[PDB]
Amino acid sequence: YIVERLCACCYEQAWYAKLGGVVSIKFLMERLPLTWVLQNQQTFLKALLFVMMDLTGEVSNGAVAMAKTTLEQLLMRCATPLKDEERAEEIVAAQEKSFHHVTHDLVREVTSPNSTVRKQAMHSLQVLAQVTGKSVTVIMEPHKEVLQDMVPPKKHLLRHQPANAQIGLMEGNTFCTTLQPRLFTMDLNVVEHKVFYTELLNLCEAEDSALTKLPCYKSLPSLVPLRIAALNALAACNYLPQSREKIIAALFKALNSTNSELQEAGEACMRKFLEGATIEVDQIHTHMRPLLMMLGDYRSLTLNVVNRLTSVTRLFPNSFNDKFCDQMMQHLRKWMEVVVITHKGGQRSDGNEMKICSAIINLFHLIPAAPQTLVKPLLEVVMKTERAMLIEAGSPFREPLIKFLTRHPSQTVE
Repeated sequence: YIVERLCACCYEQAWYAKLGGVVSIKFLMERLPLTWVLQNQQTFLKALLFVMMDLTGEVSNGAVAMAKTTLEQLLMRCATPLKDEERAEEIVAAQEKSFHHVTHDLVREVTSPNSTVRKQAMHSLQVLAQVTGKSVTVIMEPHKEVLQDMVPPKKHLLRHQPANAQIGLMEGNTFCTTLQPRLFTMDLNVVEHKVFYTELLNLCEAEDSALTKLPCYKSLPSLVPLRIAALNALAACNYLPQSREKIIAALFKALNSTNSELQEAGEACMRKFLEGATIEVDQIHTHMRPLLMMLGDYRSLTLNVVNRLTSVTRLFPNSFNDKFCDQMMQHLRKWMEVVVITHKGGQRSDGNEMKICSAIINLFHLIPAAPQTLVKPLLEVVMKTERAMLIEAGSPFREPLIKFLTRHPSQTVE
């Protein structure tokens, strides 16, 4: 009755009721013995995860972090292997049964449409596989019966599912297909996987003007998380030779865009994609061609294009050459002259004041093709700008310049 009434507080509406319920659960699992907390771990987990499922979308006072910490403690407690001095026929059986049930419910809630509970379940599975000294797959291999119809959409026309459910399915597919050994192999041969891959490609490659026509996406405020999830799911399929060019094309299209958050998501997915696949300089040039071929005019530069340059350089150091370094130095000199002119004019702040020059300078320390000779012209232009603006302490060019100078200490100090 104690556990019933106390964990029942987790189902009340108010947030303080949930907080008291989780506090009582923590007290019960910390003070009382192991043999008893195991058989109640099912109800404890259910209640303390329903707390999260219900508190999403409303103000709360640290209840989410407290619930996450309590979940971590309960999982590392009940999952801890029993030492030989305490192993017995009843405690071992109770632990095994509680572990089975908890893992079953966790794999069930993994594909839930809520993001917070899904991330919490993923972290719990990871830490549980870490503690038990086993892989996540072998632990989920018996439990994948629940996800036989979840990871494969069964050609359910995901376009009919809501945006949050779609994002949840994408994240579940990414998690289940990115373990040490993959639980489900997206062979891209059955009609189900084929339809799923085609939907992923059309979602991550189409345009917003046509993508917003769907009713499921008509009410979305940003539509960026959906594209991010689509890119993440598409990168997890780096085991299909005959169907790899489209993945690279989509990842590069996402790596060259006029948005910052999506550019970062695309570069992250590419870095994750390169862990299993490889890309030769041929297709690198083929895909970055529209990114280049426009730098001829220094005015064409901007924060987005320099960020894309930085990303493609960080992902492929051997892609750029010394000629590109000289062109970048010329563009930097031009932009520094423009900045000096604008500062002498003293009209008003703009969006091309310092960030562009800082990014262009940082580009050098990431390109290994940058020669030692580039230190002197860069220092000269930096000194010219500093003494034209008379900004010494607040100069934002110090950090990237020092980052580059550290690459050639011999020439620098000389």
